[PDB]
Amino acid sequence: ATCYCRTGRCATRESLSGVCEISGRLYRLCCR
Repeated sequence: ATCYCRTGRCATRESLSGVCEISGRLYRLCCR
């Protein structure tokens, strides 16, 4: 799969691995 941070929820196929941190803002890490 491909883990990456995004500004919000990801797709169903993706998988949350943890909470990212970008620009001081918390991001969501999803893996697909």
